[PDB]
Amino acid sequence: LTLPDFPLPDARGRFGPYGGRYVPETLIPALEELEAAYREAKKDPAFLEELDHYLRQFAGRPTPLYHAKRLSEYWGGAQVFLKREDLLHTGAHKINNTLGQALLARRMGKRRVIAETGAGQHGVSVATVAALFGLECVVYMGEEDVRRQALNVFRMKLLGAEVRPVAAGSRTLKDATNEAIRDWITNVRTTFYILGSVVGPHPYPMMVRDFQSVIGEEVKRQSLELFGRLPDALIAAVGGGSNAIGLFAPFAYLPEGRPKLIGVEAAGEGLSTGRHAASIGAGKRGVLHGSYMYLLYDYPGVGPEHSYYADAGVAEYASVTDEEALEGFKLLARLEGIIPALESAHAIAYAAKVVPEMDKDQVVVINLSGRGDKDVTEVMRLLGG
Amino acid sequence: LTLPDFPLPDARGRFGPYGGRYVPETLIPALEELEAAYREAKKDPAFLEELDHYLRQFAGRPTPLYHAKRLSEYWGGAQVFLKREDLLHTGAHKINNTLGQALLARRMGKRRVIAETGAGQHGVSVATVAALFGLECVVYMGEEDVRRQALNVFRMKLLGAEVRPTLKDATNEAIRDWITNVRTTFYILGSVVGPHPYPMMVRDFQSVIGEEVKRQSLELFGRLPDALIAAVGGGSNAIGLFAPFAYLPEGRPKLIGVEAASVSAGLDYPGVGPEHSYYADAGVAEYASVTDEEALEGFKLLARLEGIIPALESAHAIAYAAKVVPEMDKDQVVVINLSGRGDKDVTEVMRLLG
Ligand SMILES: [Cl-]
Repeated sequence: LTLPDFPLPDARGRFGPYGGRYVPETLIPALEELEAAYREAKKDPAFLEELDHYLRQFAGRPTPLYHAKRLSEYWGGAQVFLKREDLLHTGAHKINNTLGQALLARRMGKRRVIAETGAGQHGVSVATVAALFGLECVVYMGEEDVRRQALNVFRMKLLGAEVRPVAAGSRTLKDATNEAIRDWITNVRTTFYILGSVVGPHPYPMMVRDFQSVIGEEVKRQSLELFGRLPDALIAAVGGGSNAIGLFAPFAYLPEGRPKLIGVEAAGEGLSTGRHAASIGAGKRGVLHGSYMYLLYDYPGVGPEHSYYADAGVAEYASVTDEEALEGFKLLARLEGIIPALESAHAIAYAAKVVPEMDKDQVVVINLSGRGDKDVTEVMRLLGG
Repeated sequence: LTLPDFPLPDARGRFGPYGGRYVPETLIPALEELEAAYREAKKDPAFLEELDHYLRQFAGRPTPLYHAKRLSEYWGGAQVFLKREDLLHTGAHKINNTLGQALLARRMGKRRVIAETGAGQHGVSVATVAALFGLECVVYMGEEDVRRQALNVFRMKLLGAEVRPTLKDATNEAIRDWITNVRTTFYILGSVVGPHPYPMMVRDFQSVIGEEVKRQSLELFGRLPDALIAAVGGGSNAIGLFAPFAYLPEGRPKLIGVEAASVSAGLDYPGVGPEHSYYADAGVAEYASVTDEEALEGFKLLARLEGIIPALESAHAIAYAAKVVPEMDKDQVVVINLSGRGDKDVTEVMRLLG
């Protein structure tokens, strides 16, 4: 493992005009303590060696770059390869970042890690990692969410995490984030706040990317050892997560002929494209979670680095309808025997619109962020065939 | 990346006095052909190549031999390593076997593959490798199981397979179908208690686990483990880990199989199967059991200390290791097999625990 040193973000956490840390003076000291501790850690071979050991032994890295022969033939276009992040522990790509942040918590001396969770996957990713290192864990979760996520709540309790219900406001992720951040600020000396999103204040965006970058670097290597060259295009779902960021960053900052990068977002309800693309075309920008970025003032935003990618021209952003995503979901399962997370099914849907036109000798990599076993019931709610 | 050529069973499928099964006259010709095809397949490099390719790129092999540090410190005894079979695609170790069998069926020119399942784990495994190889898949499930397993039924359906309705009523309905359409159908069985050559075949495809542990132990310890522990029951988990060690001239690790706390349909059979029975007699493996309450405690112990939620089945072995690892020395090594992940039994364990 080698943590990158990309030309961006800059010292202030800026990717061009995007990024930064537009936060209250109460958060500042905590964030600068973190940034400093992270800058040090990424250089230390002791940290790198340890991180690498856990990614391999615990998370199960590196993940295979799987050739979907049936998919390739079905589309009749370029050869399609799947980066199997679904074969990770917890079942999500999230763990690369959670493992990295928890390890930095231990290295900083913190004995406690907190985070917030909506659906519950993050909460489980954090609870899981805290168990590995033996850290006290508290996950803030809106009450609404706590009732429609009994399973994941039980898992967190099994992992030994304390799930702290949030009744405030509308009892959702939004509220949980406030209770959490406040906790972290008060208990900064002993606690670390684990954020898995690429949309947030510096150095979170840079840190999440760096930890997720192990995805693209593996693709870069696996490709060179497989085709003697890099892919023609990389396709991944985008939406305030981190999945695409890890795949993209190792190629975004490369010279002229890097592979084409395609971020696929969910069609904005009442729109023809996603919020990001829509913001790019309209030129509307704003601040979100102390991060300047494209904002159409699913997620309200996709992040500063993705905003930079758009203007730098290293990545284009497309969208697909809810129906096209379900079509992608059913497709992969039927042809490859792999049930992908709904997020990834979106990437599959878009690849359907561009892979067929490409040459049969070209290579395309699609990122499978996680497994769909979590989304099976939601997809089956619309029970049919 | 070749297949194993173990001394047992013999040409007839017997492990000492074990193996003999009562197979109706109309099934004998299908089992003989299966033997012929299989014996011929393991001789072909191209066959071994595809198996390995898929085992690696699709299933995710090799699985890590993980050092459970917090749990080795807790028991205070020997070092504990967990063979992470829970990282495999689908979450179960049984996929080593289904991938191999669906591959055999394709080589044999079959275009259809059938199977039967209770809770649905086997149905999904089969359906998965059926979609992977473009084979037609039909899973026989009982009316009851089908209602209590809405998820798996849907999964199977998404994988493109057809689910047609107690599992007892589904097994002998499938054997019939197999016989009638044997010319075009292959029957995937994930059990080590059926008639020859299934126990040998399943053992061979599962062997990959044990062989991996053998080389992983050698590279990390320079020697083989002191004891290997695995739950013996639903599936072929313990056999895959055991076989590559059970026939070693010596320097053999102690093999400890762990067991759980009427009517025989189709090709099912009571017991642990021919090979585990032979191991016991020959004395190359010893067996034990734990109470439901003890395994339940293991489930929770591994979740809290290692961040790994095991299958209730693996929790039985965990529980058993709890009774022997602490006595041992901190310089000794113990490998525990984690057959699958417990993200399924977690709903059940959630009930009987308030
Ligand atoms: Cl992203």
